[PDB]
Amino acid sequence: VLSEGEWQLVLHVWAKVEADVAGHGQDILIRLFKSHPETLEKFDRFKHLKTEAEMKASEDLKKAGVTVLTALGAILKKKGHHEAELKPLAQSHATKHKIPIKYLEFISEAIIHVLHSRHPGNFGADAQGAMNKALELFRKDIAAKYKELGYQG
Ligand code: HEM
Repeated sequence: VLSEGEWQLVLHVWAKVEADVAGHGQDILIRLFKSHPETLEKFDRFKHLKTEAEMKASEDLKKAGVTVLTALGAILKKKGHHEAELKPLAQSHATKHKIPIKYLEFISEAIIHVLHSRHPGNFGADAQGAMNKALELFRKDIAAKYKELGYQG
């Protein structure tokens, strides 16, 4: 369980993501795909992209990033009270997309990596720790819902 002070560190760096969610989503998805190329395979619409330049130029990739980060932002703003938001997400990701927990770990790593690069002003050590706690809570609660849904994840 996060403290309120921990949540405020998370929310202060999220406010900067929100200056330009599309740009942040491009950087985060591209880092994911570069670090763990197998994750790209899950995205049928743009799994054929070969290079970072292609990825940067992809409107479909850009929209996915916006979708992902906006949904994450809504979860973070709940400050752990995210049961409603996680239901549909867990169901789709378990049953339609088939996203394992290890791939959620990989995107969490990409989010931290990009925030650390972009936002040294709001992503020092305490803030990074708070964001890791928030992302760990997200993954723990999604993993519990995957189990309810029948998915080993
Ligand atoms: C912070 C973690 C994540 C969040 C908040 C997030 C959220 C979303 C949302 C809101 C959608 C659209 C609605 C839906 O289908 O449920 C979506 C679709 C999708 N997600 Fe995620 N997701 C996350 C991580 C991932 C990861 C790591 C992958 C793959 C490695 C992934 C693969 C996809 C795919 C393939 C789609 C469908 C794209 C399409 O048809 O346009 N998700 N996700």
